Amino acid sequence: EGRVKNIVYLNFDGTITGAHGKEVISSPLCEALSTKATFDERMRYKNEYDASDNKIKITENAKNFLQDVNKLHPQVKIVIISRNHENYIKALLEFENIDHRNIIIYPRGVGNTIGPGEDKYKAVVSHEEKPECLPGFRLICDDDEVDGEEMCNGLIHTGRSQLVKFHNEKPGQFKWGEYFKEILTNCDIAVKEYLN
Ligand SMILES: [Mg+2]
Repeated sequence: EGRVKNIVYLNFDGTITGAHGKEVISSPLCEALSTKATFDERMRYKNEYDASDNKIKITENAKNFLQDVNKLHPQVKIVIISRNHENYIKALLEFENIDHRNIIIYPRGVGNTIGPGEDKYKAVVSHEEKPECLPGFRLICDDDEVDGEEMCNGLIHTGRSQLVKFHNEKPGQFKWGEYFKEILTNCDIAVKEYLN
């Protein structure tokens, strides 16, 4: 039930933030936030986040991109695929006042249970196989070229790669403004609703 024709698949660490996941996944702040399952528990960490090295934060341009693309919902959907913890991802979005109500997060699992973001290829294949997903525009951003190809390979495996834009850049080097132009240039109904 529903139609999703245009999907933006985003890695989190090093893509939306300025730090590759290897240098954050085991950090005290990421471990502390991992178990914080409510807004109230997460928000207590905002001060420590704000005092953190700027590399770990959501970058200014990624924040603006997420906020802009959120306004294109439901014509465009955002899917975050990450080996990091769901509650760390939600916390950072909340710290930056980014609404995540409609963003789908495929994160690491809890404990010994494996989560969907631990296998990016399978995460994309599973998402494309949902009955509401239809062919159309695909944007994929990852700072790990291998990971990025894993998500690309998932689109290929499902026959959903006819109109893909794939961006692999070093953290802090993503051209989110250009990617927003790419969405609007390739999603007719998106740009029709955007013009009010
Ligand atoms: Mg990454």
